[PDB]
Amino acid sequence: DAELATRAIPELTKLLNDEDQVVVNKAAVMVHQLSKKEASRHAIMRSPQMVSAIVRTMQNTNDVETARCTAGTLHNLSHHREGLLAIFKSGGIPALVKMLGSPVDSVLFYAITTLHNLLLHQEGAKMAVRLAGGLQKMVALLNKTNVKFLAITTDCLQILAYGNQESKLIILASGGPQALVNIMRTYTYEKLLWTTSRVLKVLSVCSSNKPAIVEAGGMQALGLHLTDPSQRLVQNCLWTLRNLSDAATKQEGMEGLLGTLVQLLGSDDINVVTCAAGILSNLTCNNYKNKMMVCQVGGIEALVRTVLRAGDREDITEPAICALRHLTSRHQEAEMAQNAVRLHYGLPVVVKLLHPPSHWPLIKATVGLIRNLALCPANHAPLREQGAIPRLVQLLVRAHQDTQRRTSQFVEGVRMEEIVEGCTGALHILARDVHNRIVIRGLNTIPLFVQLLYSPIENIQRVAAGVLCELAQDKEAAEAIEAEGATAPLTELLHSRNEGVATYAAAVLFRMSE
Amino acid sequence: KQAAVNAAVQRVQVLPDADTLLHFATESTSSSLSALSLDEPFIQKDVELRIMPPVQ
Repeated sequence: DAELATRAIPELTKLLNDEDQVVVNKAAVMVHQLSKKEASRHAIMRSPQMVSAIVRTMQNTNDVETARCTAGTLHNLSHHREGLLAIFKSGGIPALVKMLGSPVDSVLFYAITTLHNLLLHQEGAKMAVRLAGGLQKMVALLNKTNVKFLAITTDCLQILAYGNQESKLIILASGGPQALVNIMRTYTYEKLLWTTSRVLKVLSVCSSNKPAIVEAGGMQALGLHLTDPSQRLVQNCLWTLRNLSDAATKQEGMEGLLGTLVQLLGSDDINVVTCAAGILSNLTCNNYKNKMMVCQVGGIEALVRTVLRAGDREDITEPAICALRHLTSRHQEAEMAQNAVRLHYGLPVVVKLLHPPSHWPLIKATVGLIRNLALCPANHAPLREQGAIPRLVQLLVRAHQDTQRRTSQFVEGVRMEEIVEGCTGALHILARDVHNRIVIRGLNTIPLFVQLLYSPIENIQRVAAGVLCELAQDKEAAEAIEAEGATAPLTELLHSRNEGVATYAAAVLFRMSE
Repeated sequence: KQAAVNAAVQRVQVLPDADTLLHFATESTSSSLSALSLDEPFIQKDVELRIMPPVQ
Protein backbone atom coordinates (compact mmCIF):
# COMPACT_ATOMS: atom_id res chain seq x y z
CA ASP A 1 0.00 0.00 0.00
CA ALA A 2 2.82 2.42 0.92
CA GLU A 3 5.00 0.39 -1.46
CA LEU A 4 2.32 -1.01 -3.82
CA ALA A 5 0.42 2.27 -4.45
CA THR A 6 3.52 4.54 -4.59
CA ARG A 7 4.42 2.92 -7.98
CA ALA A 8 0.77 3.15 -9.16
CA ILE A 9 0.62 6.89 -8.33
CA PRO A 10 2.93 8.16 -11.16
CA GLU A 11 0.94 5.87 -13.48
CA LEU A 12 -2.34 7.66 -12.70
CA THR A 13 -0.59 11.04 -13.18
CA LYS A 14 0.34 9.98 -16.77
CA LEU A 15 -3.24 8.77 -17.30
CA LEU A 16 -4.60 12.17 -16.14
CA ASN A 17 -2.25 14.07 -18.48
CA ASP A 18 -3.51 11.93 -21.42
CA GLU A 19 -4.77 13.43 -24.72
CA ASP A 20 -7.87 11.20 -24.84
CA GLN A 21 -10.45 12.62 -22.41
CA VAL A 22 -12.08 9.19 -21.99
CA VAL A 23 -8.93 7.72 -20.37
CA VAL A 24 -8.74 10.81 -18.08
CA ASN A 25 -12.32 10.08 -16.95
CA LYS A 26 -11.52 6.43 -16.12
CA ALA A 27 -8.42 7.56 -14.21
CA ALA A 28 -10.30 10.17 -12.14
CA VAL A 29 -12.70 7.44 -10.96
CA MET A 30 -9.67 5.32 -9.93
CA VAL A 31 -7.98 8.16 -7.95
CA HIS A 32 -11.38 8.76 -6.32
CA GLN A 33 -11.71 5.13 -5.16
CA LEU A 34 -8.17 5.33 -3.77
CA SER A 35 -8.93 8.49 -1.75
CA LYS A 36 -11.54 6.39 0.13
CA LYS A 37 -8.77 4.20 1.62
CA GLU A 38 -6.51 5.71 4.32
CA ALA A 39 -3.19 4.24 3.10
CA SER A 40 -3.55 5.29 -0.55
CA ARG A 41 -5.04 8.72 0.35
CA HIS A 42 -1.71 9.54 2.00
CA ALA A 43 0.08 8.40 -1.19
CA ILE A 44 -1.87 10.83 -3.46
CA MET A 45 -1.32 13.57 -0.85
CA ARG A 46 2.49 13.09 -0.56
CA SER A 47 3.12 13.63 -4.30
CA PRO A 48 2.85 17.22 -5.73
CA GLN A 49 2.72 15.97 -9.35
CA MET A 50 -0.38 13.87 -8.64
CA VAL A 51 -2.29 16.65 -6.86
CA SER A 52 -1.47 19.20 -9.59
CA ALA A 53 -2.88 16.73 -12.13
CA ILE A 54 -6.15 16.40 -10.15
CA VAL A 55 -6.42 20.22 -9.89
CA ARG A 56 -5.62 20.63 -13.62
CA THR A 57 -8.29 18.07 -14.58
CA MET A 58 -10.99 19.78 -12.44
CA GLN A 59 -10.79 23.31 -13.93
CA ASN A 60 -10.39 22.14 -17.54
CA THR A 61 -12.99 19.30 -17.51
CA ASN A 62 -16.41 19.48 -19.22
CA ASP A 63 -17.66 16.08 -17.94
CA VAL A 64 -19.87 16.11 -14.81
CA GLU A 65 -19.04 12.57 -13.56
CA THR A 66 -15.33 13.49 -13.63
CA ALA A 67 -16.03 16.88 -11.98
CA ARG A 68 -17.52 15.29 -8.84
CA CYS A 69 -14.88 12.52 -8.66
CA THR A 70 -12.03 15.05 -8.91
CA ALA A 71 -13.60 17.53 -6.45
CA GLY A 72 -14.35 14.49 -4.27
CA THR A 73 -10.66 13.55 -4.15
CA LEU A 74 -9.77 17.11 -3.08
CA HIS A 75 -12.48 16.85 -0.42
CA ASN A 76 -10.87 13.69 0.99
CA LEU A 77 -7.40 15.26 0.91
CA SER A 78 -8.62 18.42 2.74
CA HIS A 79 -8.94 16.48 6.01
CA HIS A 80 -5.11 16.38 6.09
CA ARG A 81 -2.47 19.10 6.58
CA GLU A 82 -0.21 17.83 3.79
CA GLY A 83 -3.30 17.51 1.60
CA LEU A 84 -4.33 21.12 2.28
CA LEU A 85 -0.78 22.31 1.54
CA ALA A 86 -0.76 20.29 -1.69
CA ILE A 87 -4.13 21.69 -2.89
CA PHE A 88 -2.83 25.21 -2.09
CA LYS A 89 0.63 24.91 -3.77
CA SER A 90 -0.93 23.45 -6.93
CA GLY A 91 -3.43 26.27 -7.51
CA GLY A 92 -6.42 24.39 -6.14
CA ILE A 93 -8.11 27.57 -4.89
CA PRO A 94 -8.80 29.36 -8.25
CA ALA A 95 -9.89 25.93 -9.50
CA LEU A 96 -12.35 25.40 -6.62
CA VAL A 97 -13.74 28.95 -6.94
CA LYS A 98 -14.57 28.08 -10.59
CA MET A 99 -16.45 24.99 -9.35
CA LEU A 100 -18.74 27.19 -7.23
CA GLY A 101 -20.39 28.11 -10.52
CA SER A 102 -21.62 24.58 -11.37
CA PRO A 103 -25.32 23.49 -11.29
CA VAL A 104 -24.46 20.08 -9.76
CA ASP A 105 -25.06 19.79 -5.99
CA SER A 106 -22.40 17.15 -5.24
CA VAL A 107 -19.71 19.35 -6.85
CA LEU A 108 -20.71 22.48 -4.85
CA PHE A 109 -20.85 20.36 -1.69
CA TYR A 110 -17.29 19.12 -2.28
CA ALA A 111 -15.92 22.51 -3.34
CA ILE A 112 -17.35 24.50 -0.39
CA THR A 113 -16.27 21.87 2.18
CA THR A 114 -12.72 21.87 0.70
CA LEU A 115 -12.57 25.69 0.60
CA HIS A 116 -13.89 25.84 4.20
CA ASN A 117 -11.14 23.51 5.49
CA LEU A 118 -8.60 25.58 3.52
CA LEU A 119 -9.85 28.90 4.99
CA LEU A 120 -9.80 27.40 8.48
CA HIS A 121 -6.43 25.56 8.45
CA GLN A 122 -4.25 26.77 5.54
CA GLU A 123 -2.44 30.11 5.84
CA GLY A 124 -2.64 32.37 2.82
CA ALA A 125 -5.90 30.75 1.73
CA LYS A 126 -8.06 33.77 2.66
CA MET A 127 -6.19 36.14 0.35
CA ALA A 128 -6.15 33.52 -2.41
CA VAL A 129 -9.98 33.12 -2.32
CA ARG A 130 -10.38 36.92 -2.33
CA LEU A 131 -8.00 37.47 -5.29
CA ALA A 132 -9.75 34.62 -7.12
CA GLY A 133 -13.12 36.32 -6.67
CA GLY A 134 -14.71 33.61 -4.51
CA LEU A 135 -16.90 36.02 -2.48
CA GLN A 136 -19.16 36.97 -5.41
CA LYS A 137 -19.65 33.22 -6.08
CA MET A 138 -20.35 32.43 -2.39
CA VAL A 139 -22.96 35.18 -1.90
CA ALA A 140 -24.61 34.06 -5.17
CA LEU A 141 -25.04 30.60 -3.60
CA LEU A 142 -27.18 31.91 -0.71
CA ASN A 143 -30.28 31.16 -2.84
CA LYS A 144 -29.79 27.42 -2.12
CA THR A 145 -31.99 25.26 0.12
CA ASN A 146 -29.75 22.70 1.90
CA VAL A 147 -29.34 24.09 5.45
CA LYS A 148 -25.95 22.47 6.22
CA PHE A 149 -24.56 23.74 2.88
CA LEU A 150 -25.76 27.27 3.67
CA ALA A 151 -24.15 27.03 7.15
CA ILE A 152 -20.72 26.20 5.63
CA THR A 153 -21.09 28.84 2.88
CA THR A 154 -22.04 31.42 5.49
CA ASP A 155 -19.04 30.43 7.68
CA CYS A 156 -16.74 30.90 4.67
CA LEU A 157 -18.18 34.42 4.38
CA GLN A 158 -17.54 35.11 8.10
CA ILE A 159 -13.86 33.99 7.90
CA LEU A 160 -13.32 36.10 4.78
CA ALA A 161 -15.22 39.17 5.98
CA TYR A 162 -13.69 39.40 9.48
CA GLY A 163 -11.45 42.45 9.68
CA ASN A 164 -11.28 42.95 5.90
CA GLN A 165 -12.97 46.08 4.45
CA GLU A 166 -12.71 45.06 0.76
CA SER A 167 -14.36 41.68 1.29
CA LYS A 168 -17.23 43.30 3.26
CA LEU A 169 -17.83 45.65 0.31
CA ILE A 170 -17.88 42.76 -2.22
CA ILE A 171 -20.48 40.92 -0.10
CA LEU A 172 -22.53 44.17 -0.07
CA ALA A 173 -22.09 44.87 -3.80
CA SER A 174 -23.34 41.35 -4.53
CA GLY A 175 -26.64 41.42 -2.63
CA GLY A 176 -25.24 40.02 0.61
CA PRO A 177 -27.41 41.85 3.27
CA GLN A 178 -30.69 40.90 1.55
CA ALA A 179 -29.64 37.24 1.08
CA LEU A 180 -28.58 37.02 4.74
CA VAL A 181 -31.74 38.73 6.06
CA ASN A 182 -33.77 36.24 3.94
CA ILE A 183 -32.04 33.35 5.77
CA MET A 184 -32.92 34.66 9.30
CA ARG A 185 -36.61 34.94 8.46
CA THR A 186 -36.84 31.51 6.78
CA TYR A 187 -34.74 28.69 8.30
CA THR A 188 -35.01 26.97 11.69
CA TYR A 189 -31.59 25.21 11.71
CA GLU A 190 -29.71 26.74 14.67
CA LYS A 191 -26.19 26.31 13.24
CA LEU A 192 -27.19 28.29 10.14
CA LEU A 193 -28.96 31.10 12.05
CA TRP A 194 -26.00 31.49 14.43
CA THR A 195 -23.44 31.50 11.60
CA THR A 196 -25.62 33.94 9.62
CA SER A 197 -25.90 36.27 12.64
CA ARG A 198 -22.08 36.22 12.92
CA VAL A 199 -21.66 37.37 9.29
CA LEU A 200 -24.27 40.08 9.94
CA LYS A 201 -22.36 41.06 13.12
CA VAL A 202 -19.16 41.44 11.09
CA LEU A 203 -20.95 43.42 8.36
CA SER A 204 -22.67 45.70 10.88
CA VAL A 205 -19.45 47.56 11.76
CA CYS A 206 -18.90 48.68 8.14
CA SER A 207 -20.33 52.19 7.51
CA SER A 208 -21.81 51.22 4.13
CA ASN A 209 -23.09 47.67 4.94
CA LYS A 210 -24.83 49.05 8.08
CA PRO A 211 -27.59 51.19 6.38
CA ALA A 212 -28.11 48.40 3.80
CA ILE A 213 -28.89 45.67 6.39
CA VAL A 214 -31.36 48.16 7.96
CA GLU A 215 -33.22 48.84 4.68
CA ALA A 216 -33.31 45.08 3.98
CA GLY A 217 -35.52 44.68 7.07
CA GLY A 218 -32.61 43.44 9.17
CA MET A 219 -33.71 44.98 12.50
CA GLN A 220 -37.06 43.16 12.43
CA ALA A 221 -35.52 39.92 11.10
CA LEU A 222 -32.91 39.77 13.90
CA GLY A 223 -35.74 40.71 16.26
CA LEU A 224 -37.41 37.36 15.49
CA HIS A 225 -34.73 35.35 17.30
CA LEU A 226 -34.42 37.16 20.64
CA THR A 227 -36.74 34.56 22.25
CA ASP A 228 -34.74 31.51 20.97
CA PRO A 229 -33.40 28.82 23.45
CA SER A 230 -29.72 29.04 22.36
CA GLN A 231 -28.08 32.05 23.97
CA ARG A 232 -25.34 32.27 21.34
CA LEU A 233 -27.95 33.19 18.70
CA VAL A 234 -29.80 35.69 20.97
CA GLN A 235 -26.48 37.32 21.89
CA ASN A 236 -25.18 37.58 18.31
CA CYS A 237 -28.47 39.12 17.16
CA LEU A 238 -28.18 41.60 20.07
CA TRP A 239 -24.60 42.65 19.26
CA THR A 240 -25.60 43.04 15.58
CA LEU A 241 -28.75 45.02 16.48
CA ARG A 242 -26.63 47.21 18.77
CA ASN A 243 -24.11 48.01 16.04
CA LEU A 244 -26.96 48.74 13.58
CA SER A 245 -29.03 50.85 16.01
CA ASP A 246 -27.26 54.19 15.35
CA ALA A 247 -28.41 53.98 11.69
CA ALA A 248 -31.97 52.67 12.28
CA THR A 249 -33.32 55.98 13.72
CA LYS A 250 -35.72 56.45 10.79
CA GLN A 251 -36.90 52.83 10.41
CA GLU A 252 -40.67 52.23 10.65
CA GLY A 253 -42.45 49.04 11.77
CA MET A 254 -40.38 48.65 14.94
CA GLU A 255 -43.19 47.91 17.50
CA GLY A 256 -42.14 44.31 18.02
CA LEU A 257 -38.41 44.81 18.40
CA LEU A 258 -38.99 47.68 20.90
CA GLY A 259 -41.37 45.56 22.98
CA THR A 260 -39.02 42.54 23.08
CA LEU A 261 -36.02 44.67 24.17
CA VAL A 262 -38.11 46.17 26.99
CA GLN A 263 -38.80 42.57 28.14
CA LEU A 264 -35.09 41.72 27.83
CA LEU A 265 -34.11 44.41 30.38
CA GLY A 266 -35.45 42.02 33.04
CA SER A 267 -33.07 39.11 32.33
CA ASP A 268 -30.41 37.94 34.79
CA ASP A 269 -27.83 37.89 31.97
CA ILE A 270 -25.51 40.94 32.12
CA ASN A 271 -24.74 41.02 28.36
CA VAL A 272 -28.40 40.83 27.31
CA VAL A 273 -29.36 43.75 29.58
CA THR A 274 -26.37 45.87 28.45
CA CYS A 275 -27.23 45.37 24.77
CA ALA A 276 -31.00 45.86 25.18
CA ALA A 277 -30.35 49.11 27.07
CA GLY A 278 -27.97 50.26 24.32
CA ILE A 279 -30.40 49.44 21.49
CA LEU A 280 -33.25 51.22 23.27
CA SER A 281 -31.31 54.48 23.72
CA ASN A 282 -30.41 54.63 20.01
CA LEU A 283 -33.88 53.62 18.73
CA THR A 284 -35.45 56.18 21.08
CA CYS A 285 -33.19 58.84 19.52
CA ASN A 286 -35.15 61.60 17.63
CA ASN A 287 -37.93 59.18 16.68
CA TYR A 288 -41.17 60.35 18.36
CA LYS A 289 -43.08 57.21 17.26
CA ASN A 290 -40.54 54.91 18.93
CA LYS A 291 -40.64 57.08 22.07
CA MET A 292 -44.44 56.76 22.23
CA MET A 293 -44.30 52.99 21.72
CA VAL A 294 -41.62 52.32 24.39
CA CYS A 295 -43.71 54.27 26.97
CA GLN A 296 -46.76 52.16 26.04
CA VAL A 297 -45.11 48.74 26.53
CA GLY A 298 -43.89 49.44 30.08
CA GLY A 299 -40.52 50.84 29.04
CA ILE A 300 -40.14 53.53 31.74
CA GLU A 301 -40.70 51.05 34.62
CA ALA A 302 -38.38 48.55 32.94
CA LEU A 303 -35.65 51.17 32.58
CA VAL A 304 -36.02 52.41 36.18
CA ARG A 305 -35.85 48.77 37.37
CA THR A 306 -32.72 48.27 35.19
CA VAL A 307 -30.88 51.28 36.71
CA LEU A 308 -31.82 50.16 40.27
CA ARG A 309 -30.51 46.66 39.51
CA ALA A 310 -27.26 47.90 37.87
CA GLY A 311 -25.78 50.00 40.68
CA ASP A 312 -22.33 51.34 39.75
CA ARG A 313 -22.22 49.48 36.39
CA GLU A 314 -22.07 52.30 33.81
CA ASP A 315 -22.19 49.88 30.82
CA ILE A 316 -25.87 49.49 31.71
CA THR A 317 -26.56 52.78 33.50
CA GLU A 318 -25.38 55.27 30.81
CA PRO A 319 -27.57 53.95 27.93
CA ALA A 320 -30.50 53.30 30.31
CA ILE A 321 -30.41 56.91 31.61
CA CYS A 322 -29.95 58.20 27.99
CA ALA A 323 -33.03 56.16 26.96
CA LEU A 324 -34.94 57.75 29.83
CA ARG A 325 -33.78 61.26 28.81
CA HIS A 326 -35.01 60.73 25.25
CA LEU A 327 -38.37 59.32 26.46
CA THR A 328 -38.89 62.38 28.64
CA SER A 329 -38.80 65.04 25.91
CA ARG A 330 -40.26 66.08 22.56
CA HIS A 331 -43.31 63.76 22.11
CA GLN A 332 -46.99 63.37 23.10
CA GLU A 333 -46.20 60.88 25.87
CA ALA A 334 -43.33 62.89 27.48
CA GLU A 335 -45.64 64.20 30.24
CA MET A 336 -46.68 60.61 31.11
CA ALA A 337 -43.03 59.48 31.09
CA GLN A 338 -41.99 62.35 33.40
CA ASN A 339 -44.61 61.23 35.96
CA ALA A 340 -43.91 57.51 35.45
CA VAL A 341 -40.24 57.84 36.57
CA ARG A 342 -41.55 59.23 39.89
CA LEU A 343 -44.45 56.74 40.18
CA HIS A 344 -42.06 53.81 39.68
CA TYR A 345 -39.75 55.14 42.46
CA GLY A 346 -37.10 56.32 40.02
CA LEU A 347 -36.17 59.72 41.44
CA PRO A 348 -33.99 58.45 44.37
CA VAL A 349 -31.73 56.43 42.03
CA VAL A 350 -31.57 59.14 39.32
CA VAL A 351 -30.40 61.71 41.91
CA LYS A 352 -27.91 59.16 43.37
CA LEU A 353 -26.17 58.89 39.99
CA LEU A 354 -25.16 62.58 40.10
CA HIS A 355 -22.76 61.62 42.95
CA PRO A 356 -19.52 59.52 42.73
CA PRO A 357 -18.38 56.68 41.70
CA SER A 358 -20.24 57.82 38.56
CA HIS A 359 -18.04 59.23 35.77
CA TRP A 360 -18.59 62.33 33.62
CA PRO A 361 -20.57 60.95 30.65
CA LEU A 362 -23.15 59.42 33.02
CA ILE A 363 -23.42 62.61 35.12
CA LYS A 364 -23.98 64.73 31.95
CA ALA A 365 -26.75 62.33 30.90
CA THR A 366 -28.34 62.31 34.37
CA VAL A 367 -28.36 66.13 34.51
CA GLY A 368 -30.20 66.24 31.16
CA LEU A 369 -32.72 63.68 32.47
CA ILE A 370 -33.35 65.83 35.57
CA ARG A 371 -33.89 68.91 33.32
CA ASN A 372 -36.57 66.92 31.54
CA LEU A 373 -38.14 65.54 34.73
CA ALA A 374 -38.33 69.08 36.10
CA LEU A 375 -40.72 70.06 33.28
CA CYS A 376 -43.45 68.13 35.13
CA PRO A 377 -44.73 70.24 38.11
CA ALA A 378 -45.46 67.08 40.14
CA ASN A 379 -41.69 66.36 40.11
CA HIS A 380 -40.67 69.78 41.50
CA ALA A 381 -40.95 68.81 45.19
CA PRO A 382 -39.77 65.15 45.12
CA LEU A 383 -36.60 66.25 43.24
CA ARG A 384 -35.95 68.85 45.95
CA GLU A 385 -36.50 66.24 48.69
CA GLN A 386 -33.87 63.92 47.15
CA GLY A 387 -31.23 66.66 47.36
CA ALA A 388 -30.93 67.37 43.62
CA ILE A 389 -30.47 71.14 43.92
CA PRO A 390 -27.39 71.29 46.25
CA ARG A 391 -25.65 68.69 44.06
CA LEU A 392 -26.49 70.50 40.79
CA VAL A 393 -25.05 73.67 42.36
CA GLN A 394 -21.90 71.76 43.48
CA LEU A 395 -21.44 70.32 39.97
CA LEU A 396 -21.92 73.77 38.43
CA VAL A 397 -19.45 75.61 40.67
CA ARG A 398 -16.60 73.06 40.39
CA ALA A 399 -17.08 72.86 36.60
CA HIS A 400 -17.06 76.66 36.30
CA GLN A 401 -13.89 76.87 38.44
CA ASP A 402 -12.16 74.46 36.02
CA THR A 403 -13.18 76.73 33.11
CA GLN A 404 -11.59 79.67 34.99
CA ARG A 405 -8.17 78.01 35.47
CA ARG A 406 -8.29 76.88 31.81
CA THR A 407 -8.69 80.53 30.60
CA SER A 408 -5.10 81.54 31.49
CA GLN A 409 -10.12 70.48 26.88
CA PHE A 410 -11.87 67.14 27.61
CA VAL A 411 -12.03 65.28 30.96
CA GLU A 412 -13.36 61.69 30.51
CA GLY A 413 -14.62 62.79 27.08
CA VAL A 414 -16.69 65.69 28.45
CA ARG A 415 -15.92 69.45 28.39
CA MET A 416 -16.64 71.22 31.71
CA GLU A 417 -18.51 73.83 29.67
CA GLU A 418 -21.16 71.13 28.98
CA ILE A 419 -21.67 70.51 32.73
CA VAL A 420 -22.05 74.27 33.26
CA GLU A 421 -24.74 74.50 30.54
CA GLY A 422 -26.47 71.29 31.67
CA CYS A 423 -26.60 72.11 35.41
CA THR A 424 -27.62 75.74 34.91
CA GLY A 425 -30.31 74.46 32.50
CA ALA A 426 -31.64 71.96 35.05
CA LEU A 427 -31.78 74.69 37.73
CA HIS A 428 -33.55 77.00 35.22
CA ILE A 429 -36.42 74.53 34.92
CA LEU A 430 -36.36 73.61 38.64
CA ALA A 431 -36.68 77.37 39.31
CA ARG A 432 -40.36 77.32 38.22
CA ASP A 433 -41.41 76.22 41.74
CA VAL A 434 -41.42 78.90 44.48
CA HIS A 435 -39.72 76.70 47.13
CA ASN A 436 -37.05 75.62 44.64
CA ARG A 437 -36.30 79.31 44.05
CA ILE A 438 -35.69 79.89 47.78
CA VAL A 439 -33.34 76.88 47.89
CA ILE A 440 -31.41 77.99 44.75
CA ARG A 441 -31.04 81.54 46.09
CA GLY A 442 -30.09 80.28 49.58
CA LEU A 443 -27.16 78.39 48.05
CA ASN A 444 -25.53 81.77 47.20
CA THR A 445 -25.79 80.98 43.50
CA ILE A 446 -26.89 84.46 42.27
CA PRO A 447 -23.27 85.87 42.13
CA LEU A 448 -22.28 82.87 39.98
CA PHE A 449 -25.31 83.21 37.64
CA VAL A 450 -24.31 86.85 36.95
CA GLN A 451 -20.72 85.77 36.12
CA LEU A 452 -22.15 83.25 33.62
CA LEU A 453 -23.60 86.07 31.49
CA TYR A 454 -20.05 87.00 30.46
CA SER A 455 -19.20 83.56 28.97
CA PRO A 456 -18.39 83.37 25.20
CA ILE A 457 -20.80 80.42 24.88
CA GLU A 458 -24.27 81.56 23.77
CA ASN A 459 -26.00 78.52 25.29
CA ILE A 460 -24.56 79.23 28.78
CA GLN A 461 -25.77 82.86 28.52
CA ARG A 462 -29.22 81.59 27.61
CA VAL A 463 -29.61 79.31 30.63
CA ALA A 464 -27.98 81.81 33.04
CA ALA A 465 -30.24 84.69 32.00
CA GLY A 466 -33.05 82.15 32.12
CA VAL A 467 -32.53 81.11 35.74
CA LEU A 468 -32.16 84.80 36.72
CA CYS A 469 -35.44 85.37 34.90
CA GLU A 470 -37.34 82.84 37.00
CA LEU A 471 -35.64 84.06 40.20
CA ALA A 472 -36.48 87.70 39.39
CA GLN A 473 -40.26 87.18 39.68
CA ASP A 474 -39.89 87.53 43.47
CA LYS A 475 -38.93 91.13 44.40
CA GLU A 476 -36.39 90.34 47.18
CA ALA A 477 -34.52 88.10 44.71
CA ALA A 478 -34.72 90.64 41.85
CA GLU A 479 -33.21 93.28 44.16
CA ALA A 480 -30.31 90.90 44.92
CA ILE A 481 -29.67 90.39 41.18
CA GLU A 482 -29.59 94.21 40.78
CA ALA A 483 -27.20 94.55 43.76
CA GLU A 484 -24.79 92.17 42.01
CA GLY A 485 -24.18 94.54 39.08
CA ALA A 486 -26.25 92.48 36.65
CA THR A 487 -27.79 95.53 34.93
CA ALA A 488 -24.70 96.14 32.72
CA PRO A 489 -24.24 92.65 31.12
CA LEU A 490 -28.00 92.02 30.73
CA THR A 491 -28.27 95.31 28.78
CA GLU A 492 -25.35 94.12 26.61
CA LEU A 493 -27.10 90.76 26.12
CA LEU A 494 -30.17 92.60 24.78
CA HIS A 495 -28.26 93.10 21.51
CA SER A 496 -27.57 89.33 21.12
CA ARG A 497 -28.03 87.11 18.05
CA ASN A 498 -30.16 84.48 19.82
CA GLU A 499 -33.65 85.82 20.58
CA GLY A 500 -33.86 83.50 23.58
CA VAL A 501 -30.96 85.19 25.40
CA ALA A 502 -32.34 88.66 24.61
CA THR A 503 -35.87 87.88 25.86
CA TYR A 504 -34.53 86.59 29.20
CA ALA A 505 -32.17 89.58 29.44
CA ALA A 506 -35.10 91.97 28.91
CA ALA A 507 -37.35 90.16 31.41
CA VAL A 508 -34.82 90.50 34.27
CA LEU A 509 -34.22 94.20 33.44
CA PHE A 510 -37.99 94.79 33.58
CA ARG A 511 -38.47 92.73 36.78
CA MET A 512 -35.65 94.57 38.63
CA SER A 513 -37.53 97.91 38.62
CA GLU A 514 -41.24 97.45 37.80
CA LYS B 1 -44.54 96.81 28.68
CA GLN B 2 -47.08 95.29 31.11
CA ALA B 3 -46.44 92.42 33.58
CA ALA B 4 -48.87 90.07 31.78
CA VAL B 5 -47.23 90.61 28.37
CA ASN B 6 -43.60 90.48 29.63
CA ALA B 7 -44.35 87.15 31.34
CA ALA B 8 -45.91 85.96 28.06
CA VAL B 9 -42.89 86.62 25.77
CA GLN B 10 -40.92 84.48 28.23
CA ARG B 11 -43.59 81.74 28.11
CA VAL B 12 -43.81 81.64 24.27
CA GLN B 13 -40.08 80.82 24.20
CA VAL B 14 -38.99 77.17 24.68
CA LEU B 15 -35.91 75.18 25.74
CA PRO B 16 -35.07 72.03 23.65
CA ASP B 17 -33.18 68.74 24.24
CA ALA B 18 -30.55 66.96 22.11
CA ASP B 19 -30.79 63.21 21.55
CA THR B 20 -27.28 61.82 21.05
CA LEU B 21 -26.58 58.44 19.47
CA LEU B 22 -24.24 55.94 21.08
CA HIS B 23 -21.75 54.42 18.64
CA PHE B 24 -21.15 50.71 19.10
CA ALA B 25 -18.78 48.70 16.88
CA THR B 26 -18.53 45.12 18.19
CA GLU B 27 -17.29 42.51 15.68
CA SER B 28 -15.31 40.31 18.13
CA THR B 29 -16.12 39.39 21.78
CA SER B 30 -17.81 25.82 20.29
CA SER B 31 -19.22 22.60 18.70
CA SER B 32 -18.32 22.18 15.01
CA LEU B 33 -20.69 22.69 12.07
CA SER B 34 -21.99 19.29 10.93
CA ALA B 35 -20.58 17.88 7.67
CA LEU B 36 -22.52 17.66 4.41
CA SER B 37 -24.49 14.53 3.48
CA LEU B 38 -22.21 13.06 0.78
CA ASP B 39 -21.38 9.61 -0.63
CA GLU B 40 -17.95 9.36 1.06
CA PRO B 41 -16.79 7.49 4.20
CA PHE B 42 -16.21 9.31 7.51
CA ILE B 43 -12.65 10.68 7.36
CA GLN B 44 -11.35 12.24 10.56
CA LYS B 45 -9.26 15.42 10.38
CA ASP B 46 -5.64 15.42 11.60
CA VAL B 47 -5.19 16.19 15.31
CA GLU B 48 -3.10 19.31 14.54
CA LEU B 49 -6.14 20.74 12.70
CA ARG B 50 -8.92 20.14 15.26
CA ILE B 51 -6.73 21.07 18.27
CA MET B 52 -5.35 24.38 16.98
CA PRO B 53 -7.42 27.61 16.53
CA PRO B 54 -8.04 28.94 12.94
CA VAL B 55 -5.54 31.30 11.23
CA GLN B 56 -6.05 34.99 12.12
